[PDB]
Amino acid sequence: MKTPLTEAIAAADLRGSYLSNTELQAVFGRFNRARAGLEAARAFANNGKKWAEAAANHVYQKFPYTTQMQGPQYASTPEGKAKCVRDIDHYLRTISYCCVVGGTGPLDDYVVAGLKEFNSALGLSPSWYIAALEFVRDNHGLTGDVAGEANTYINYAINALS
Amino acid sequence: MKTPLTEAIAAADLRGSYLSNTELQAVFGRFNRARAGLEAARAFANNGKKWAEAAANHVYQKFPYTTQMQGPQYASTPEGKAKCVRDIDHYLRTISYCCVVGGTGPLDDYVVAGLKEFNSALGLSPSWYIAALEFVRDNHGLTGDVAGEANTYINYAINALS
Amino acid sequence: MKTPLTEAIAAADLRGSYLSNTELQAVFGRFNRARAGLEAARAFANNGKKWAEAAANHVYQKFPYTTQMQGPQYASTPEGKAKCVRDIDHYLRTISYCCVVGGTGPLDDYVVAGLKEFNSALGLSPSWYIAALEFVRDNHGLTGDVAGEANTYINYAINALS
Amino acid sequence: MLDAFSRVVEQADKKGAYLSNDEINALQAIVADSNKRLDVVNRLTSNASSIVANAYRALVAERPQVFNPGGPCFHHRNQAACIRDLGFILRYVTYSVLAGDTSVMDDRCLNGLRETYQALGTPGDAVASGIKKMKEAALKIANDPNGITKGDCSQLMSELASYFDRAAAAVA
Amino acid sequence: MLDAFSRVVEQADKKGAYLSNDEINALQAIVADSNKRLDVVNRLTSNASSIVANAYRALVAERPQVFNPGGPCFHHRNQAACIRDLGFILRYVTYSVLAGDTSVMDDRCLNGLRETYQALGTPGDAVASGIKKMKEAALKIANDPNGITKGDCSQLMSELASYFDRAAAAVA
Amino acid sequence: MLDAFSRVVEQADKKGAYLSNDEINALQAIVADSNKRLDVVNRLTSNASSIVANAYRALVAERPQVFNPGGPCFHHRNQAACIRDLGFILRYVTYSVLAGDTSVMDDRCLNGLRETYQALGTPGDAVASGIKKMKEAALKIANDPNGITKGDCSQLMSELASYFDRAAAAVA
Ligand SMILES: *[C@H](C)C1/C(=C/c2[nH]c(/C=C3N=C(/C=C4\NC(=O)C(CC)=C4C)C(C)=C\3CCC(=O)O)c(CCC(=O)O)c2C)NC(=O)C1C
Ligand SMILES: *[C@H](C)C1/C(=C/c2[nH]c(/C=C3N=C(/C=C4\NC(=O)C(CC)=C4C)C(C)=C\3CCC(=O)O)c(CCC(=O)O)c2C)NC(=O)C1C
Ligand SMILES: *[C@H](C)C1/C(=C/c2[nH]c(/C=C3N=C(/C=C4\NC(=O)C(CC)=C4C)C(C)=C\3CCC(=O)O)c(CCC(=O)O)c2C)NC(=O)C1C
Ligand SMILES: *[C@H](C)[C@H]1/C(=C/c2[nH]c(/C=C3N=C(/C=C4\NC(=O)C(CC)=C4C)C(C)=C\3CCC(=O)O)c(CCC(=O)O)c2C)NC(=O)[C@@H]1C
Ligand SMILES: *[C@H](C)[C@H]1/C(=C/c2[nH]c(/C=C3N=C(/C=C4\NC(=O)C(CC)=C4C)C(C)=C\3CCC(=O)O)c(CCC(=O)O)c2C)NC(=O)[C@@H]1C
Ligand SMILES: *[C@H](C)[C@H]1/C(=C/c2[nH]c(/C=C3N=C(/C=C4\NC(=O)C(CC)=C4C)C(C)=C\3CCC(=O)O)c(CCC(=O)O)c2C)NC(=O)[C@@H]1C
Ligand SMILES: *[C@H](C)[C@H]1/C(=C/c2[nH]c(/C=C3N=C(/C=C4\NC(=O)C(CC)=C4C)C(C)=C\3CCC(=O)O)c(CCC(=O)O)c2C)NC(=O)[C@@H]1C
Ligand SMILES: *[C@H](C)[C@H]1/C(=C/c2[nH]c(/C=C3N=C(/C=C4\NC(=O)C(CC)=C4C)C(C)=C\3CCC(=O)O)c(CCC(=O)O)c2C)NC(=O)[C@@H]1C
Ligand SMILES: *[C@H](C)[C@H]1/C(=C/c2[nH]c(/C=C3N=C(/C=C4\NC(=O)C(CC)=C4C)C(C)=C\3CCC(=O)O)c(CCC(=O)O)c2C)NC(=O)[C@@H]1C
Repeated sequence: MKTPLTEAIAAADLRGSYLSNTELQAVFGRFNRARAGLEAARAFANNGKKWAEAAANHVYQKFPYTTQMQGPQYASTPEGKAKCVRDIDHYLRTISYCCVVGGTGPLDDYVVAGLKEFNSALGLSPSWYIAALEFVRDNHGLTGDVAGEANTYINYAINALS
Repeated sequence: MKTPLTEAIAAADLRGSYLSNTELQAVFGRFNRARAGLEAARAFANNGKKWAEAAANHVYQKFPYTTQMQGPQYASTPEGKAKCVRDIDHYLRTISYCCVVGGTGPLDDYVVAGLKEFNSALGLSPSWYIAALEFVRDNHGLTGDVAGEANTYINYAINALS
Repeated sequence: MKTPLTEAIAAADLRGSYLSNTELQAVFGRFNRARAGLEAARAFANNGKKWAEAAANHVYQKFPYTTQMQGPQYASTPEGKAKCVRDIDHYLRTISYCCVVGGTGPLDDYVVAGLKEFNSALGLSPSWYIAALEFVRDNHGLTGDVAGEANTYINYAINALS
Repeated sequence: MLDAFSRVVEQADKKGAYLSNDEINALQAIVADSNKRLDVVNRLTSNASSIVANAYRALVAERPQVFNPGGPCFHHRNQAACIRDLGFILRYVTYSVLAGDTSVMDDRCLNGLRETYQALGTPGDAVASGIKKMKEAALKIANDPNGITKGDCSQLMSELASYFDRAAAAVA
Repeated sequence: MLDAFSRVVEQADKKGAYLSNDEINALQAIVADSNKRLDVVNRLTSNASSIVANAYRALVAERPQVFNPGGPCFHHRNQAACIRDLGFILRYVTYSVLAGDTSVMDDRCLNGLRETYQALGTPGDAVASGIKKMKEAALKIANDPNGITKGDCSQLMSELASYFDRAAAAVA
Repeated sequence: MLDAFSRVVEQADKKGAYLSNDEINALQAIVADSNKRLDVVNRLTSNASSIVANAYRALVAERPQVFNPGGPCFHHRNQAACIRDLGFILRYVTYSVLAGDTSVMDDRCLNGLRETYQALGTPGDAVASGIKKMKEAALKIANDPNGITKGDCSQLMSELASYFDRAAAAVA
C-alpha cells in the first residue's frame, strides 16, 4: 500500500537507482510528522467504537428513510443497526491506520478501491456514510497536530464518496 | 466455429456485456430460418454420396487432361477416381454441416482455412472443384427455402476457390 | 555468436525462407578467406603466450603509474603482473577465435559485451589495454593474408576500448 | 467456440458422416423449443443485476465469517470482486442456454478457475454456495408464469439448472 | 546460435586454451569440403517444395487413417500445417548442413516439439516417418551425379542423413 | 509493497482491531531511532559503488576458479552481471532498512532467485559469500564513528545484518 516510505521506494526502484536528494527529504518529512499520526491512532484506539455508536444514531435523525423502510435490505431491523456501527467502525479503523502510515494507503485499498461499484450494487447511498463521517469530525474533540492528521484522512474519505 | 449464435456470443463477450437488442434479433432470426437448413442437410444425408459419384464423372468430361495424365499424381488410375469422389463427398458433407449451423463456419475451418496453400502445394487445380460443384448446384432438384440454404453455401465454396 | 555463417542463417530465419542469392555468396566468401584465418589462429596458438608476456612488460615502461602504486588494486605486486599477462592472454586468445570464426563474434560476447561497465567498476583504464595491444600488432611479424586477418580483429578490440 | 448445432457437426465430421435421422430430429427439437429458450435468455439478462445482488446477500448471511475481517473477502475491492465473479458465472450460464452447448462457459470462464481460487486463498465451497443460490434465484425468475404465454419449459429449467451445477462442481 | 567453427571455440574457451593442432586441422577439413557442402545446401533449397510435397504423398500412402476423418490431420488447415511443419524441419536441416553444427535445428525448432505434438494430439511416429521419407528423397537429389563435377561427398551424405535422424528421434 | 508501519496495519486489519498500546509504542520506537536509520540509508547509498566493488574483489580471491575459464562467471558480460546482481541485493537491502520491512527485497528481488541461478548454472553458495562480504563491508561504513553525532545504533546494525543474511539464505 501507499505510504510516503513506499511511494519513494517505488519511484526509486522504477528508475533503478537509490533515493534521490528530493525523495530522502520527503522521507525525513514523514518522521518529523509521524508522532502526531501515532497519537491520532491512539485516540481512535481508545474511543473509536464509542464515536461509531453515536454516528449510527445521527443518521437515523438526519435521514428518516433508513429506519422506516423494509426488512430484507434496510436499517429498520436491530440487525441493520449492528451493521451500521460495524461499517462506520470499519471506516474509523481504516482512518486510524492512515495516521499510523502517514498516507492515504489504507483508505485506498481497504475502502476506495471498488467503492462506487459496491454501493451501486447493494443499494447503499454514500449520503449516509458522508453524514456520519461529518459527525465524528466535529465531535471528536482533538487538539491540533493530532487533529490535523485526523481531519486530513476523514476528509479524504468524504472526498472519495462524494 | 462461426455460427450466428456463436458470432453474437463472441461479440457480446468482447464487450463484457449480455446480448444487445440488435444481437438478440439476429439470433431470433437464426431460428426462424433454421428448419429449412436442417431439411437441407436431410437431402444431403440421403443423396449426397450419389451426387458426388456423378460430379466426379462430370469433370472427366469437362476437363480431359485429368484422366489421360500420369500415375503418381493424377486421376488416370481407378484409385484417383476414389479420391475424387471422396474429396467431393467431403465438400458436400461440409456444406450440409453449414445448413445445420446456419453459417459459413464449417466451410471456414474445414475447407477455406488453408485452401490455397494446400492446392498450390499438391498440384491441385481449383478449376476441377468449381466444375464439379457447379454441377450438383444445377442437378440437386431442390424446392425453394431448402434450395436457398443449399445454394448459399455451395456458392460460398465456389467464391472461396476462385 | 556472430559468424558470417550464423549472420546469414539468422537473417534467413527471420524472413522464414532459405538463403538468398546474396546471402549464399556471402557464405561462399567466408570459405575463400577461411584458410588464412585458421593459419592466423595457428600463429597465435604457438606464440600467443610469448607475445602476452612481452606486452605486459611494455605497459610498465609506457605508463609508469601502474608499477609504483598501491597493493590492494594495482600492478605493483608480482601477483598483479600475473593477472596482466592473464588478461592480455585472454584478449589474444579471443582474437585467435575470431580468425577461426571469420567474424567479430568471439570479441563481441567474450570481451565487448559489458566492457565499459566492468572497467569503470574495477578502476581499470582501457589506456593500458590499448597500449599492450598496439605492441603485439607491430611485433607479431606475420606475412600478409594471415596478417590481414590478425590485424582486423586486433584493431576491432582497440576500436571497442577507445 | 461451439453451439448445440456445431457440437453434433464436430462429432459428425470425426466419423466422416452426414448427420443421421436422429441427429437432425434432436436438433429440430431445439428449434421447436427455441422461443422458450430465448425467453430464458431474456429473463436472466433483464434480472442480471438482481440475481447476483441477492445471491450475495444470502451468501453473507450463510457465511458471515468469510466477509468480515480475517475472512478471504474483506475490503471493498474484494466485495466488488466477489459480485463481479458471480456476475461472470451468470453471464456465461446465459451464453450456455443460448448456445445450447456449454463450451463457452467451459473454455473462457471455468478453465483454470479452481486453480485461480487456490492460488488466491478464495474458498471454493463458498463460491459454489453462491452459484447454488443464483440457481434458485434464476429458476424463480426464468419460470415465472406471469407475463408469458403459458406452457411447458421443463427441459429448459433442467438444462439451466445443470449449467449452474457444472459451474459449481468446477470450483468446489 | 553456433556454427562448426564456433562450437570448437566455445569448447576451447571453456578450458582457456587456444585451438590445438588437431582442432585447426579438423576445421581446415571442413573448408576443404566446403564446395561440396554448399552444393548440398543449394540442392535441398532448390528442391525444397518438391522434397516436402512428395514425402507427404508417401506418408498419406503409408498411413491413410491419419489424414482422412477421425485422424489427427483431417481438414485443409491441418493438411497445410503438416506440409508447413515438414518444410520447417527441412529448412532447419539445410541450416545445419551450412553451419556444420546442429544448434540452429535444436534451439529454435526441435526444443519443445515433442511437447507441442503431445499437447496437440499429433502422433510423432508419423512425423518421424515423414522426416525419414524426406531423408530418402533428400539423399537422391543431394547426391545426384548429374550436373556436377564428379567426386566424393560421402561424409556430407552421412552428416546430412544424421541431421534428419536427429529431427526424427526428437518427435518419436 | 509494505513498510514497518503498514505491516502491523495489515495484521491489525486481519483481526479487525485498532492498533494496541504495545503496537503504537513499538512503532513510536522506530520514529525515535529514525534519524539513525536514515544515516544508515545514506551511508550505504553513498558507498554503494565501493561496497559492491570490494566484495567482488574479495570473492574472486576466495574463489578464483569461478571467475577464470571454465567457471560460471567468465567473460566481460558475466563479470558485469555479477557486480550488477550484487548491486541489486545492496540496493534492496537499503530499501529494507528504510521501509523497516523486508517485503521489497522479498517481492521484487529474492522471489525466484534460487530458481534463476539453478537454471543459469550460477552457484549460489558463491553469491551468498558475496552477500556476506557486502555485509562486513557495509557494517564498517554504516557504523563509522567519524562524521556523525556519537550514539548507539546497535538495533540498526543487527537489523541491517539480518537483511543481508536473509538475502544469502535465499540463494544458498
Ligand atoms: C450504516 C451507515 C447503515 C447500514 C449499512 C449497511 N451496509 C450493508 C451492506 C454491507 N456493508 C459492508 C461493509 C463493508 N465491507 C467491507 O469490506 C467494507 C470496507 C472496509 C465495508 C464498509 C458489507 C460487507 C455489506 C454486505 C454484507 C452484509 O450484509 O453485511 C448492509 C446490509 C443490507 C443489505 O443487504 O443491503 C447494511 C444494513 N444500512 C443503512 O441503511 C445505514 C444508514
Ligand atoms: C477430384 C476433384 C479429383 C482428384 C482429387 C485428388 N486430390 C488429391 C489430394 C488430396 N486431397 C485431399 C482431400 C482433403 N483433405 C482434407 O482435409 C480436405 C478438406 C475437407 C480435402 C478436400 C487430401 C487429404 C489429399 C492428399 C492425400 C491423398 O493422397 O489423398 C489427390 C491425390 C493425388 C496427389 O497425391 O496429388 C487426388 C487424386 N484428382 C483429380 O485430378 C480430380 C479432378
Ligand atoms: C594488465 C593490462 C594490467 C593488470 C590487469 C588487472 N585486471 C584486474 C581485474 C580483472 N581483470 C579480469 C579479466 C577478465 N575477466 C574476463 O572475463 C575478461 C574478458 C575475457 C577479462 C579480461 C578479471 C576477471 C578481473 C577481476 C578479478 C581479478 O582480480 O582477477 C586486476 C586485479 C586488480 C583489482 O582487483 O582491481 C588486475 C591487476 N593491472 C594493471 O594495472 C595492468 C596494466
Ligand atoms: C465471491 C463469490 C467469492 C470471491 C471471489 C474473488 N474473486 C477474486 C479475483 C479474481 N477472480 C477471477 C476470475 C475471473 N476473472 C475473469 O476475468 C474471469 C472471466 C474469464 C474469471 C472467471 C480472477 C482471474 C481473479 C484475479 C484477478 C482480479 O483481481 O480480478 C478475488 C480476489 C482475491 C484476493 O484476495 O485478492 C475474490 C475474493 N471471494 C470470496 O470470498 C467469495 C467466495
Ligand atoms: C418457459 C420459460 C416459460 C414459457 C415460455 C413460452 N414462450 C413461448 C413463445 C414465444 N416467446 C417469444 C418471445 C420472444 N423471445 C425473443 O427472443 C423475442 C425477441 C425480442 C421475443 C418476442 C415469442 C415471440 C413466442 C411465440 C409467440 C408467443 O408469445 O406465444 C411460448 C408459447 C409456446 C411456443 O413455443 O410457441 C411459451 C409457453 N411458458 C411457460 O409456462 C414458462 C414460464
Ligand atoms: C505433419 C507431418 C504432421 C502433423 C503436423 C501438425 N502441426 C500442427 C501445428 C503446429 N506445429 C508446430 C511446430 C512449429 N511451429 C513453428 O513455428 C515451428 C518453428 C519454430 C515449429 C517447429 C506448432 C507450434 C503448431 C501449433 C501452432 C499452429 O497451429 O501453427 C498441427 C495442428 C494440430 C491441430 O490438430 O490443430 C498439425 C496437425 N499432423 C500430422 O498428423 C502429421 C503427422
Ligand atoms: C557431392 C554433393 C556431389 C559432388 C560435389 C562437388 N562440388 C565440387 C566443387 C564445387 N562446387 C561449386 C559450386 C558452387 N557452390 C556454391 O555455393 C556456389 C555459389 C553459387 C557455387 C558456384 C564450385 C564453384 C566448386 C569448385 C569448382 C567445380 O565446380 O569443380 C566438386 C569438385 C571437388 C572440389 O571440392 O573442388 C565436387 C566433386 N560430387 C559428387 O560426386 C556429388 C554428387
Ligand atoms: C555474482 C555474485 C555471481 C553471478 C551472477 C550472475 N547473474 C546473472 C544474470 C541474471 N541475474 C538475475 C537476477 C536479477 N535480475 C534482475 O533484474 C533482478 C532484480 C529483480 C534480479 C535479482 C537474472 C534475472 C539474470 C538473467 C538475465 C540477465 O542476463 O541479466 C548471470 C549470467 C548467467 C550466465 O551464465 O549467462 C550471472 C553469472 N555469477 C557468478 O558466478 C557469481 C556467483
Ligand atoms: C548509527 C548509524 C551511528 C550514529 C547515528 C546518529 N544519528 C543521529 C541523529 C541525526 N542524523 C541526522 C542526519 C540526517 N539524516 C537524514 O536523512 C538527513 C537529511 C539529508 C539528515 C540531515 C540528523 C539531522 C540527526 C539529528 C541531529 C544530529 O545530527 O545530532 C544521532 C544522534 C541521536 C539522535 O537520534 O538524535 C546519532 C547518534 N551514532 C553512532 O554512534 C553510529 C555511528
